[PDB]
Amino acid sequence: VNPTVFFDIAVDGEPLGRVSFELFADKVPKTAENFRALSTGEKGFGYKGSCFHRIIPGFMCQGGDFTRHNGTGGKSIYGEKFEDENFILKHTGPGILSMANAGPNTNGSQFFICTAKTEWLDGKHVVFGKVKEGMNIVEAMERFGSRNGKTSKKITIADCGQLE
Amino acid sequence: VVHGVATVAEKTK
Repeated sequence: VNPTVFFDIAVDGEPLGRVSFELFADKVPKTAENFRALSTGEKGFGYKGSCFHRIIPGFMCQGGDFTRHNGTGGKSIYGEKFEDENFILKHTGPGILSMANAGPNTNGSQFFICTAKTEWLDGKHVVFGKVKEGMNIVEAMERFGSRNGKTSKKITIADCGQLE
Repeated sequence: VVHGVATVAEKTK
């Protein structure tokens, strides 16, 4: 069964709400597994406490740098950036979860949650999940972004994990 | 060995 993970979002430390994701392990198991493991913290590092460093309303919310906490870091569970597993799934609309990268085969930990259809990213970024519940939290988050991407309040993953 | 910063680009206009 495709795994479910959650983020508990906070805004300058004030809880906003829980966002739940389906991870498409049936299509991109290696990419799903990375994100699942980073969400549970089981390897002794991961997303908890990290922030969404770049939010552009009408485009996406980007996060996942738990190593430098400045948008320049992140790391996979595989000891090295990992391969683009496939581009079977497309950026079809709001709620898609996709990997940020530095060009082909450079997947780490950074990701984005789309707030619109982003079809120009098809074939460049690996789509691996989708918001299941709490898209309205992502819409609320999105309001703290700006056209240039800097956030006006600190948007954090206060807790995260895998759901039964 | 130095690797690149993960990013995602806005649509080209």
